[PDB]
Amino acid sequence: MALNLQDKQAIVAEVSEVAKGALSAVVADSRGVTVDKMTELRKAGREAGVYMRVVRNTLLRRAVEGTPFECLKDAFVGPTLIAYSMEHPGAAARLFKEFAKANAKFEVKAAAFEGELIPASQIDRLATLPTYEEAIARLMATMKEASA
Amino acid sequence: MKVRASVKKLCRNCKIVKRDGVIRVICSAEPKHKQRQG
Amino acid sequence: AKKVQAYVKLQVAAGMANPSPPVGPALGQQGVNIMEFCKAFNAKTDSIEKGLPIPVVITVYADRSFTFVTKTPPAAVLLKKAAGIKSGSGKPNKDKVGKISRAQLQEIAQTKAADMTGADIEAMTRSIEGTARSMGLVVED
RNA sequence: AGCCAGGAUGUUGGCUUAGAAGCAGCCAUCAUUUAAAGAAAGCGUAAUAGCUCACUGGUCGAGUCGGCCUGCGCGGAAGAU
Repeated sequence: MALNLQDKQAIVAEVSEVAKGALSAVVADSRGVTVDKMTELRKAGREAGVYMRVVRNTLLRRAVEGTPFECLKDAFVGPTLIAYSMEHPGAAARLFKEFAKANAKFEVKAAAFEGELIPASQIDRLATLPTYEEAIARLMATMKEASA
Repeated sequence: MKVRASVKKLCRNCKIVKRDGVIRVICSAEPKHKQRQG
Repeated sequence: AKKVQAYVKLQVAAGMANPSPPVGPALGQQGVNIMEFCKAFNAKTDSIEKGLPIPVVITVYADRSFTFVTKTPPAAVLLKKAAGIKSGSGKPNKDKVGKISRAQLQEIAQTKAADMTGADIEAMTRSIEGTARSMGLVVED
């Protein structure tokens, strides 16, 4: 905590993510370790490189300090710890699914998937955002339905 | 007892208390430290 | 990995798993077997190399039969056998006498990239500089 | 202030020593993952080990810290009809 010209940088980046971000989840790292974040690091690297940033910010004037602009439901995701997993170019492509998997490995917690605000709902682990490009499952029945 | 004209905290654990109008050094960690003004 | 139990890292001998003075029984005695360390450790160690310090951590809880694991070499000793003078200082660190190579310090860290947080392969190297300049080792860069 | 966590890598820095792994010393007192973590402040050891402490993260939700001037008080304060 230097004075104010340091924290505001955090708010700038966080508001940039929340406003200029996408679908995202929480990850409750009460006792964060080396390897949990390392696996999260690989997972974020898969999404187009480094834009699945996950910093340890559960703090009201720090992470809750960008809520008023965008994601105006983060006061209840303001408590003890929420390492919000904000997104960026793309979509939900596999962020929730990958979390839902890596948290179920006993990785510390995600506060019961408190959730971000893409929908008008609060907590619903969905699998309805894996497939967003596939255009070849429609060319599998063309050479088997001509004879008969 | 170190019963001393001069008494003082020695370490972080040493605490100064007066009881019955007398200074004592009382130390949680070190029995040696525990003192007395006399 | 997500949970560790304990580890005693020591520089032991790849050629033969049987030192008396250096470690001998001190290598593992608190549930560790000195008989399981010459029937499996040399099993994987003919497949890379033997002769230099190869630290090992042993997985012994109370069941007497562990699962040996490997390690990675030290980076400050990497500048002794691969960089220049072995010792590094020679004298107390007051006067710069040492040196290193320019093409090296880039590939001599790619081996030990399995224990480096800096994501970029070269951001791994930048850390080496600090390791390589421990005494002020002056690269003719 | 307490109360929950961490208190990590090169590393056990090297010698001289008997052994020296923070803690016998002499001496460099650096660098790394960085929330931070002393080549180490105590204890501890055969020496490791181990135990803390430093700094730092979590709860909590008003005050809090140590200097200056001066008033009055305490101790220092034991003799013999």
